[PDB]
Amino acid sequence: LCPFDEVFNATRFASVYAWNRKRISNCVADYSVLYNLAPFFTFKCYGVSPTKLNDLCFTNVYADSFVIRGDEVRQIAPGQTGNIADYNYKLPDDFTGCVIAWNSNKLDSKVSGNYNYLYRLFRKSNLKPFERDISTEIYQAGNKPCNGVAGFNCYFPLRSYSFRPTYGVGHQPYRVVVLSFATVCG
Amino acid sequence: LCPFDEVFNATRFASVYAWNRKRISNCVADYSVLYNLAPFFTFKCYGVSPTKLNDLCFTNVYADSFVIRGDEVRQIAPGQTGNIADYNYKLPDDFTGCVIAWNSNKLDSKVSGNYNYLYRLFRKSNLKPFERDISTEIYQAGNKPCNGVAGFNCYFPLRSYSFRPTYGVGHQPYRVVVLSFATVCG
Amino acid sequence: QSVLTQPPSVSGAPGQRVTISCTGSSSNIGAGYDVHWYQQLPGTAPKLLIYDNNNRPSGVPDRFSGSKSGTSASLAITGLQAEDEADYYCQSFDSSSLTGSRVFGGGTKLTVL
Amino acid sequence: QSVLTQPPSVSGAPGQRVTISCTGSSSNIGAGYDVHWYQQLPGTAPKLLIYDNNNRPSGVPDRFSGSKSGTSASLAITGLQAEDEADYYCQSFDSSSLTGSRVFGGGTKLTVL
Amino acid sequence: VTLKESGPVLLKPTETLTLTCTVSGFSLSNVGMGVSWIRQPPGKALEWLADIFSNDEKSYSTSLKSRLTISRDTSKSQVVLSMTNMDPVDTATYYCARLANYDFWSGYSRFSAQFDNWGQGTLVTVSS
Amino acid sequence: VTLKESGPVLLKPTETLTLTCTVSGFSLSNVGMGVSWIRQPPGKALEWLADIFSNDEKSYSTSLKSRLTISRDTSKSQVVLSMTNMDPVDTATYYCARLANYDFWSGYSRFSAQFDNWGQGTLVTVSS
Ligand SMILES: *[C@@H]1O[C@H](CO)[C@@H](O)[C@H](O)[C@H]1NC(C)=O
Ligand SMILES: *[C@@H]1O[C@H](CO)[C@@H](O)[C@H](O)[C@H]1NC(C)=O
Repeated sequence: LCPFDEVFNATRFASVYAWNRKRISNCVADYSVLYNLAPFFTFKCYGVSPTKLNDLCFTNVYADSFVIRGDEVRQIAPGQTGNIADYNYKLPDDFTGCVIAWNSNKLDSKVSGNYNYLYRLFRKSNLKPFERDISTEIYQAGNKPCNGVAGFNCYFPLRSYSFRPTYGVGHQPYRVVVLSFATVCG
Repeated sequence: LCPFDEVFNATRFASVYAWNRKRISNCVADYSVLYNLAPFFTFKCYGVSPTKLNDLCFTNVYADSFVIRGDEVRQIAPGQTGNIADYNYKLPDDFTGCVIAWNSNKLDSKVSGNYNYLYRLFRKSNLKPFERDISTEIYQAGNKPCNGVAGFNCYFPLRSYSFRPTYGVGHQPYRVVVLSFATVCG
Repeated sequence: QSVLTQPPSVSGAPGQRVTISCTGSSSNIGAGYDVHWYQQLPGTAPKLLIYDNNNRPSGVPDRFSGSKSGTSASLAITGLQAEDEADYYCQSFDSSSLTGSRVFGGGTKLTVL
Repeated sequence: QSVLTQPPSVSGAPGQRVTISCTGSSSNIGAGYDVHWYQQLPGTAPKLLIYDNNNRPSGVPDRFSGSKSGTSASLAITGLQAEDEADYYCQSFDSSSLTGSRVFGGGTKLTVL
Repeated sequence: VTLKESGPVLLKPTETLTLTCTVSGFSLSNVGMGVSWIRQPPGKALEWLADIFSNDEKSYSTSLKSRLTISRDTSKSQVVLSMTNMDPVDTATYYCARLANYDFWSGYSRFSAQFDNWGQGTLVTVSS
Repeated sequence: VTLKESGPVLLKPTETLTLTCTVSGFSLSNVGMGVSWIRQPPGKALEWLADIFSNDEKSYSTSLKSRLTISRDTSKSQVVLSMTNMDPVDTATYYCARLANYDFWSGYSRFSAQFDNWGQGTLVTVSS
């Protein structure tokens, strides 16, 4: 078929500031069985209809995967504004694909706190759609030049999630898969 | 008299991982009025008594100042274990001085979150008494090595406080002055 | 008591605009969660009136409109007829719990003078 | 209900050891705050019994002792005399509020068989 | 789409309530929709109680989580709610509602799901 | 050290209660100690109510912060507690205690302060 188990059933998901990007091509994809049979927490499509994705074909399909906060799933959508939207993962206002999310508190959460997941907290400007920043350098707050080390008005851009099983659904980790849409047909 | 306004009334305090250290010498210090009239949240002396500090005097006096979490003042004491004790500021088991702390939610707290203050979260081993770690470099978790950048099992050692006025007394900032004890006679 | 707060009741003359507000906490409405509005005529089960911020189901007249701003949301009725005399309930998803929660407003009684 | 919880009643024979437990939340006892124990004889005001973990005020007999471990603390009485038949209350500071709070236990009734 | 609750009942205090909701027009195994329970005391505001979905994840009111218990069975499309230690204050009209997303042609989202369909409700009275 | 509350008082429901503590043996201006109020329903557990210190810093029970109000007067050494909208369930013995640190020769800490001294208490009765 097409490798969706490599995306939805991967052992480790990337951080939102370093979200993964896999090109999907040269396969037949049965989106209908995925939509009706797989019980996700969220399956929202903006440019297309989930129940009729099989009759269209596209030149390529991109699947982006990352882990975000529970109430932070709201801003994975066109036209949204927030820390994830501006600094981590901006989605185009004319987005045509689908957004899929499911709770992963059983895998990405630890009693001591899972510090493996980070999110960009400070940036000079908002991201363009579908652009990511891997580089982490000290961010200048205020007006004093920075010497390249954390200090008074100099911050480390990446703030870490600290997922714990008792955080509540608001802060529990959520694994998000974003599909962006004639080598791929249903 | 003695420079105690420069320590207790300083405009800005240092982070706990980079606590200040001011030598107090060649002065006459009247600790009695400081204890009796100044309304601190905490004034605890271990090797001495606060009401009879004036009749004693010492070769030198050290004053250490830093900002910590509200419930994190518990471990500023001899024989204590905790994040500050093991990784940020270790106090000797035979400590003879006094510890002074007061709430500073009116100064160190911001609506957007005061990322101005950091605390060491990861380290290879517990600190020696009265020793501090200024250098920040990525901490290796697990057994895979570190290339010098943050990643899956590589963490930035410094975790930032996010003081906000609605955090509660447990998380509100506390300014702590630690005094260590014949050039300074009462 | 209810997590979301509404004025107990509102009044207005026929043909005059009437607005009903809803306020939330740092969670739910403050966390970006959508606000839905329901209408409960006397002796009747509640009926969905606004299924998302400024989104209106079929069969609901266009004189009903809504908006969201920060930790607050409001329902606006342009006209005012005889049938606009029911209770209007604010509703949103609250994320300050282990499995999540859904919180209703206090309920606003609309009366036509 | 009280934030700290205690067994409602404990019993023991004269001259035998008796232990009363007290557990807390992630805050208060779980946050490292000290635990204090009080004694309330019938028709009398409470009296301080253990002013800090394993610390004892003057006049309180040596047979009373206390300890703290994680989110729980306990009071241990080595002997058991006639006067050890009062209510014992667990107490600690709770920091899960803007100005702080002080939380009492549910109270344990001790009886001598 | 039609949801119907069981008939009204009268219970003694400290008893255990059991309510059954029968659904039609949709299958409980559909991932995009779930079933929830809401109660309305006479002359007061609505109160959400419980929530169940297509694959047996369950949600309860935080203050009433211990007393409540919900279950489903896809064989005859029924959802059962049970409340233990019923108090006289708990007398109210109990509604069975479908937690489904309007604008379903755009998919579904459990955060923004709303009670788009409601039952006629049943009246539960707790008294001596 | 001696703390004495006001005499017992009977009040109608919804009324406003006012209780006063007179302290001796120590000054409220001392930074090392404060005064707190605790209530105990007949045959029930203790409940901390309010707290006031030397520099007029004040703390209240979270669930009763709206109804409570405390004040002090150093010139005549009394602390006044006032509760609004009294309910019949609020009838209880109200205790007045000193929030001071035992082991005072080592200093003081407001986190570890304990009710080292207690008053004899007063009985407040709320009924029609
Ligand atoms: C992932 O694993 C589950 C395990 O039950 C399986 O049902 C599913 O088909 C797999 N693939 C996807 C895309 O979920
Ligand atoms: C700091 O400033 C306050 C302002 O009232 C003053 O009372 C105090 O003496 C100063 N010095 C110290 C050490 O607190």
